[PDB]
Formats: sequence, C-alpha cells, structure tokens
Amino acid sequence: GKCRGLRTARKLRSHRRDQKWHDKQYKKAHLGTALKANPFGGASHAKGIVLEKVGVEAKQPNSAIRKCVRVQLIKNGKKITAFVPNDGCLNFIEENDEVLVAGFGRKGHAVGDIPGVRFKVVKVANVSLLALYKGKKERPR
Amino acid sequence: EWMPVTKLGRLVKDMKIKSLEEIYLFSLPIKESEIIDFFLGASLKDEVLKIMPVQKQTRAGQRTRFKAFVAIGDYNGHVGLGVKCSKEVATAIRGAIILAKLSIVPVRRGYWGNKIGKPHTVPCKVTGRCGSVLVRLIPAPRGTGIVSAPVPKKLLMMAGIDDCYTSARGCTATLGNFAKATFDAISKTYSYLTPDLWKETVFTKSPYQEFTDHLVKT
Amino acid sequence: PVARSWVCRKTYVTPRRPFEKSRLDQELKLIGEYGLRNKREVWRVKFTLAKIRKAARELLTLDEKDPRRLFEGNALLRRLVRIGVLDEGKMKLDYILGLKIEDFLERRLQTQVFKLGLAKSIHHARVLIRQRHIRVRKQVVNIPSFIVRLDSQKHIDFSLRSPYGGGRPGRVKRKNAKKG
Amino acid sequence: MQNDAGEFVDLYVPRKCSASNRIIGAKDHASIQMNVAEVDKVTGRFNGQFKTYAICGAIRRMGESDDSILRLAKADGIVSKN
Amino acid sequence: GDSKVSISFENYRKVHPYEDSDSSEDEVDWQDTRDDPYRPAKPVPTPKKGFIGKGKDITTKHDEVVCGRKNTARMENFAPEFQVGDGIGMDLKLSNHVFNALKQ
RNA sequence: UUAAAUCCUUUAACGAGGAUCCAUUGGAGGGCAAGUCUGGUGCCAGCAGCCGCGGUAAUUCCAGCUCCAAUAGCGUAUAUUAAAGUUGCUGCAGUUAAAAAGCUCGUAGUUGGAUCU
Repeated sequence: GKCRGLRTARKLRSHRRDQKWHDKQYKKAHLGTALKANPFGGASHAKGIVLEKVGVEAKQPNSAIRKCVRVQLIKNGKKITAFVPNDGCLNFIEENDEVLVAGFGRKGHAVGDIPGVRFKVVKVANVSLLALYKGKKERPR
Repeated sequence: EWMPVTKLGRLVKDMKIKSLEEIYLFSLPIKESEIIDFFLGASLKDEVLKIMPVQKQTRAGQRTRFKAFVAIGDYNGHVGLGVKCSKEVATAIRGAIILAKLSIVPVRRGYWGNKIGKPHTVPCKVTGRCGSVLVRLIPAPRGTGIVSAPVPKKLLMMAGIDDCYTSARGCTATLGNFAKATFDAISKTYSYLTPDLWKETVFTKSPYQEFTDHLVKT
Repeated sequence: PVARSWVCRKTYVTPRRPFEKSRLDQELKLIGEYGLRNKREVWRVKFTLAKIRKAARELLTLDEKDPRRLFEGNALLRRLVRIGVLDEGKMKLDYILGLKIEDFLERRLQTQVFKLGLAKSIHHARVLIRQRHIRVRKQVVNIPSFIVRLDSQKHIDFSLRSPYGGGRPGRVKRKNAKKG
Repeated sequence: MQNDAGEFVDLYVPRKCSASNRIIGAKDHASIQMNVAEVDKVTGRFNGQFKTYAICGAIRRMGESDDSILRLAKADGIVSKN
Repeated sequence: GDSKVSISFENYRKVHPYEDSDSSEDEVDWQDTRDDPYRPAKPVPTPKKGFIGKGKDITTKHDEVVCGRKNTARMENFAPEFQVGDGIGMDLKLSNHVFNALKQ
C-alpha cells in the first residue's frame, strides 16, 4: 500500500509529481505541446483571411453538407476550416475578407456532425454574422 | 372495511396496542399496509421518487412494465420506501405505496452539540451500503438544513431529519439503489448502538403474551 | 498610483441549481408576498442571512467561556434586536439559527409602510417610497430596501412638501384646476 | 436520548440481545424471545413467573443461539451446574 | 373471492325477512353531473405577474400540487402504446423529474 | 459644487395613456423552467455543448402565435477553479474492467520487539 511514515514526505510528493503527468488533462495544460500546436496560440478568438469555401460532408447517421470556410490565420499562417453558424449565412461571406473565428465549445474537439471542424465564424469585415442575419447591419467591402 | 388476518392485526383492530412502538420494540412483522394506515392516519405524505420503465423481453416480443420507487413518510416520525413493477403506471404507484407502508422503519433523531430542546439531526454519522452505492450521513449543527442530493433530500425531509451532511460514492445515477442505500442508513440509526443505550434492558411481555386471553376468543 | 479605494463586494449569490420548481416557487411566492422587483432582492436577503447564520455557527464551535465568542455574540444579538428581528426574551446565540428569510424582509420600508398602512397597497407602497412622498423622522427616504429600525419605526410620515402631507398640490391637480 | 432539561427525548428504547449486548433492530425479524419457566424447589411446580432471553438474528443464523441460551441458563441456574 | 367452486354460508344466516333494505341500494350517479373528477378545468388565462392572490394564501405559478396535476393531465396525452392507470381518480402529484423521464 | 468648470444635492416653470416617454437577451425532447399550437422545407436547408430531430403530421429546422428564465442586463468563445474520492496525506485503485517487475540478493531511502517510577 501507500507509505505511511513520518520522514517520508519527499517520497510522497515525488510520487505525486511523477504520477500527475499520467493525468492527460494536467499534462495537456502543463507540458504545453498542445499550447504550441494550437492554431489560436492560446487565444479565445483569431483573425484570418478567407481563402475558399468548402462543403464538407457530415457524419454517417446525420446526412448533411455543412458549408465550412477555409481561412488563413494572420498570426501564424495556419489553415482553418471554420463552420459558418446559421442557414443563409454563407451568402454574406465572400472571398478575401477579414474574418473573426471562434471555437464551438469543447475546448479542442470536433463537435458532433462535422469531422475536422472545431471552429465557427463570428465576424466578417468587423461586423457580426448575427447582425447581418437579423437585418441589423450593412456589410462594407 | 379493514379485515384482519394476523393476530397482530386483530390486536391493532381493537384498542389493545396503544401505538406503533410496541411492534418496533419487539420487531414484529407488519404484514398489513392498513395497520400503518390505522396508526398514523393522514400524516403519511408521499411523492413518487421515480417511475423507471423496463421493457420485459417476452416470447411474443418486447412489452414494457413500469417500476415505481415511491417514498412514504411521516414527518418527525417514520419513513418507508416502496418498489413495485406493474403493467400500468398508476397501478404500479399504488402497489408501491401499499408495499412501502409495509417497510416503515423508525429513524433516530439526535443532537450535534449541546442537548437543548427537540432532536434535530442524525445522532452519529452512519453509512448505507447498497450495490456499489455508499451514502454517509454526518451530524450537523442547527439550522444548516440537509446538504444532499435531491432524492436523499426527499427521504431526509420525510425522516424528520432537519439538518445533516451527506456523502455519496459509486454510481449515484441509479436512483433506486441510491435511495435504498440512504434508507438503509436511516434504518441503521437504530441498528447502531450509542452509550446512551448502555443501561441493561428490562424485558416486557411480547404483545402476544399478556393478550393471549383475547386471542382465545378469536 | 491613485488616491482611490477598490473595495467592492458582491452582495448576492446565484443559486447552484438554476431551474428547480421548488426554489422558483418559494422565490416567486416570496416576491409576490412582499412585492420585490426581481429575484436579486431575494438573493441579496438570502446572502445576508447566510452570512449572519454562518458567523453564528462559526461562533458556536468556540467554548462557552471564550472571550470573543461572548463579545461578537452580544454584538450580533444587539444588532439583530435593534434592526427589529429578534426580541429581548430571545437573547441567545442559538436563536439566530431559528431565523428565516421573511423575518428579514418584514423590516423593509415597503413592508413597514404597508403594515403601518400609510399607503394603500404594497405595490402602491413601493411606488410611494420611490416617488419621494414618505420620510423617516425628518429624512426623506426614496429607497424601498431601507431596513427600518425598531425604535425609528414609530414615526414615519408623509414628507410635508408632498400633497398627501402638508400641501403643495401636484402637477395634475394644478393643471386640472387651471382648466376653467 | 435525554436532553439537559431531563426529558426522555427518544421514540422508544430498543431491547438488547442477551448473548452479546447488540441492539435488536426494528426489522430484525429473525430475533427470538424465550420465556423460560422456573420451578418450586420442593415439588417441581410451575410458579407462573418466568425469566426472559432475547437473541438477535445473526446469533441464530451462525448457529450459536442454543449454546448462548445454555450458558445464560447456567448463569441463571435454571440448568444445573456441569 | 372469485373462485368457481365456491362455498355458501346460507345455513349460518339467521334472520332475513326484508333482504332489499334501503341501505345498500344507494344510487351512485356522478358521471353526467359536475362532480366527476374526469372533466376539464376550463383553464384560466396565464397571469402576467406570476401568481394568484396575496398575503399568505398566494397561489404561485408552478405551485407543486397544481403542477403535479398538470403533469398528470399532460401524461393523459401520451402515445396509445403507453399505459397510465387511474391517475385522475387518485390524486397523483407527479413531478418533472419523473414525468420528464416517462415522457422521454 | 469646484482652482474655474462638470456631476450629485436644493428651487421656479414646462413635462404621462399606454395605440407610450413603448426592455432586451436567450430558449420551449431530455439534461433544465417552458408548446405534443399553426403554416412552409422535406436526412436538402438546417438544429444539435451530450444523446439525437429533419428521408411528406418535424415534441428539436425555418417563420408566426403563445410560454419560460434572467432582467438594464443577457448570450458566445477561451482559460481556470469546485463538483474530482477521475491525482486520492486526509482519501482511489492493481484476479476477471487500465494495472504486481520472471525470480532472488542488495546499497541509499522508509519503517523497526519487550524493557528503567
């Protein structure tokens, strides 16, 4: 069992330190290779330039063609497939426009129906998609 | 109309047994729901903890019947927990109450600190261990209420426990086994021994004994 | 550096369980019974009572002969009595644990002006408090969360400048009387 | 069980097993209570009075009830020495 | 109680001149009247302030008894393969923790 | 008021019918309070944090109506904390679910029979 002496503190804490790495969450947060491989670079939102639009096929049970947009991040030049959130919102987005992109909400997991997309477009040309969808804004170019 | 089959039910039918506590002193089996219905009256409040459905796999196919976990409780008194399977739901519920009154147990109410007034909490931290579910009941000071999951919260409102701490272990998501575990703990209140009950007991007669002359006539 | 104070306290706690019918029922019943604007007034009163009870409970773990046990015990008793909740016969530290939420909402200026009947209805009472027509002693109070003391309860008036008070009739009356 | 004022704040006092002083529970339905008779020491006549033994369910289950009754009857002298 | 081969206690019956006494012949008719529980409540429009009444007898919005009866009535509009029982004849206060599981 | 202004506090006059001097943000399968309401699309568009809905009556889309929650605030993403007794000193596990080295010796380490008022 567990060592239960009174002069055994360094063994207990060294054992704890070595066994904290096998926790994948603590290793992901503290070893920090997922922090460098993150396209956002530990950022809540990123800003890119639209490169093309791709219709990606969904999972096998739910058949749909989700209209993702391939953008190039201004920061480090990584290619991002970001899902345009709502229906009819693919119409507003246009090639070579400055775009603000956020994740879906599983902290780095392809959420649900779409393999390879864990990002969603929030803003285009410094106006939101929610304003354009609800008839609140006029899009500049 | 209430019809007696036990001799205990015959004694309860007349005014020979004053309260429910002559049964519990002697651990006599309460085999009729309507004994419990007689002694407590309308004080027994209850709400169904869950109706979980199990589809019975049969020779013809799959046809479902429903299992009712109901919790009946006399406040600052007694609790019972009933589990009943039936074709309907309301039939399963009524079977669950009539089965839960058979499972009425008295819980012990004690004190945390100094002993002033009516008892309020579990007298000593007990445990209920049912099918990988482990419910610990810890005494608590006045007015803190019961800190627990909703279903043991229900059973501890019904127990008359005003305030206690609760710890759970295992798969809690099985509601029925969780409720059976905490029910086992509040039964283990009298299954536990305290230094208060260290005096040598004096043995009274079992209700069958001094009242057998009336059972000769029946 | 600046000559400023950044001491600020959140005076309410959001409940952990967001949608349960029991909590929503008790909160809405209490709101309707003493006429509050939203749930945050209930949550504020709940948090104040929780702090008082937790202080009392953290006092009870000390010895009976502990000096600060006695000192802040007497202080807590005196404050809870002068605010108008406890009574002089109930000066014991364990009786604060026998307090509930509405015992703190009965001392609001809204409920006090309703119970003393100087206004008509409890929503009318809240309106009359915020509409600047009701004063305490000599100071005009326009805030319905004003927790009225026991000794200051016995004199609440109509704020003499008000039309319900001494005089100076309002805008609507002076417009109506200058019609013809 | 009893507050500082002195009132017996308890629902009832449960009986204890005579063999091992354990509290016999409410739903311990395997427990027993012997009434055992003693005799007049001159003629072997029933007196009408009786001694009492209570045994919990576990003692009866493991097979130790009869030896417990025998040794408590030796203690009470209802069964003779040796 | 229900057996075909049955016993008759006729010889132990002592006296029965007038068997059809008017004590067991009570005419129980409550269907077409307004005393049957199996009748709609004629629902009131939803209050905006969220409660009915004032003082101590303020009947609130959900009001667990009322909400339980409402959830029972919402069970009454389930799938035909579902079996309910007699949930209106016996006062069934069923909660959302249970009703939502049954609805699922 | 103030260095002089501002803002707050005080005073005169004007200033109030909701069809306003008009309150938003999310949601209504479960988790989780709220609809088996109506019309359209028809595994398309989409919703969807999880399970899943949509393949011609959609309890989940799109609109409208109604309802709920919080309310001058309310969603969203990220990071982190509690729930986590899923890092375990308190306090986890190791036959079969992840797991005890093939076995033995052995240094450092860790712990070490009674016994003296």
